[PDB]
Amino acid sequence: FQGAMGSRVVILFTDIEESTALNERIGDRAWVKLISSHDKLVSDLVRRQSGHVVKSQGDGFMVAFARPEQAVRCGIELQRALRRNANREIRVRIGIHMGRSVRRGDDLFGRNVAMAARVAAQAAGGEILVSQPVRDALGIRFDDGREVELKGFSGTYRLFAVL
Amino acid sequence: AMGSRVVILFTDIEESTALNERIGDRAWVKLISSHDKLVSDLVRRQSGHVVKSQGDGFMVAFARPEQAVRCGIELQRALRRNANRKRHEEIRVRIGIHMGRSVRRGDDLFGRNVAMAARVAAQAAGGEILVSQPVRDALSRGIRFDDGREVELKGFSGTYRLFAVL
Ligand SMILES: C[C@H]1O[C@@H](n2cnc3c(N)ncnc32)C[C@@H]1OP(=O)(O)OP(=O)(O)OP(=O)(O)O
Ligand SMILES: C[C@H]1O[C@@H](n2cnc3c(N)ncnc32)C[C@@H]1OP(=O)(O)OP(=O)(O)OP(=O)(O)O
Ligand SMILES: [Cl-]
Ligand SMILES: [Cl-]
Ligand SMILES: [Mn+2]
Ligand SMILES: [Mn+2]
Repeated sequence: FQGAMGSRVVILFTDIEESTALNERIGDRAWVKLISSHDKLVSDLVRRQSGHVVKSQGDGFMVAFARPEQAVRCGIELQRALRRNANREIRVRIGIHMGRSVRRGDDLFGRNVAMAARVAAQAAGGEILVSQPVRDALGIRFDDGREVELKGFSGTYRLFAVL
Repeated sequence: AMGSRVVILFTDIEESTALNERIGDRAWVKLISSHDKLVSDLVRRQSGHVVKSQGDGFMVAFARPEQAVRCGIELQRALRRNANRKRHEEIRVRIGIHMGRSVRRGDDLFGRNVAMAARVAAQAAGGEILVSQPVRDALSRGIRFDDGREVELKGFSGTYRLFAVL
């Protein structure tokens, strides 16, 4: 479609809950070790689901996938790993959305990138939220969804938690 | 706090999502590409280094607080002058500046002072440059500041006095 800027991509954001407080409690040396380990785990899981880490945001990542099932499986695997590690507790919120986005270098721009970020911002620590398009596109179980408004967007959006 | 002393500046466009929605992706990408070019130019003029882009804003490192503050002043000026001439859609940008030790890892920066700089920027109004007390105090010797405001910052136990550039 000529009027369409940008190509379809699934965008996933992760974000550690209360990372600043954690950093203050454990100190910078321990924080650097922690985020280094976390980066490696996330990187490895993304690679397993054929995604690409676009960038780090300090205590989380922006990630691109071709298919929604890849992004959701990556999220499920990360949450499972964070739970496993805590029984030796970093909590992460994950949001997933899909739509056209504009590529510039390795980065992605446009309203669907913003949407993915707000879906993630809506998620509780330990939760994976996905937008309706992702839910509709998808051995994965979802809740019945919840209506929310997102910062910068008009109207309401139904977001679905992975169960 | 660990690592080498550095000044950290964050920029962030106010309500960029609403703007993107209003003008559409074609216009947004043109705007953000032009904004990136402007910021990159001003950063280079003050010997700074852009660490990363965060969509509608940048994380920038400087050796000296005067460089970071001069950069913020030049940016706010350019943005106001550009908006006044309809050079691009009006954008208002928040700017926060903090200094202290942070850990280098690759080309990124980590630690509580990075988080502090991000929170200082988050407190700034669109069109404002807010700096932490160490930055204000470091410039005590043609840059003027207000009398500061005391604020709580998420994730920090303290109360912190933040100063706007006048
Ligand atoms: C205070 C903000 O600092 C961000 N931050 C830390 N290091 C970096 C970095 N190297 N690059 C970019 N950003 C960085 C992450 C942190 O933002 P939040 O995730 O909003 O803070 P926090 O995790 O404390 O609170 P919540 O996520 O629970 O809201
Ligand atoms: C909704 C979130 O999407 C962020 N965003 C958009 N594109 C990118 C990108 N390529 N890389 C990283 N982040 C991106 C910016 C936006 O976050 P905010 O700046 O908090 O949104 P907004 O400008 O609407 O809110 P305020 O700055 O007014 O709080
Ligand atoms: Cl939101
Ligand atoms: Cl003017
Ligand atoms: Mn966080
Ligand atoms: Mn913004």
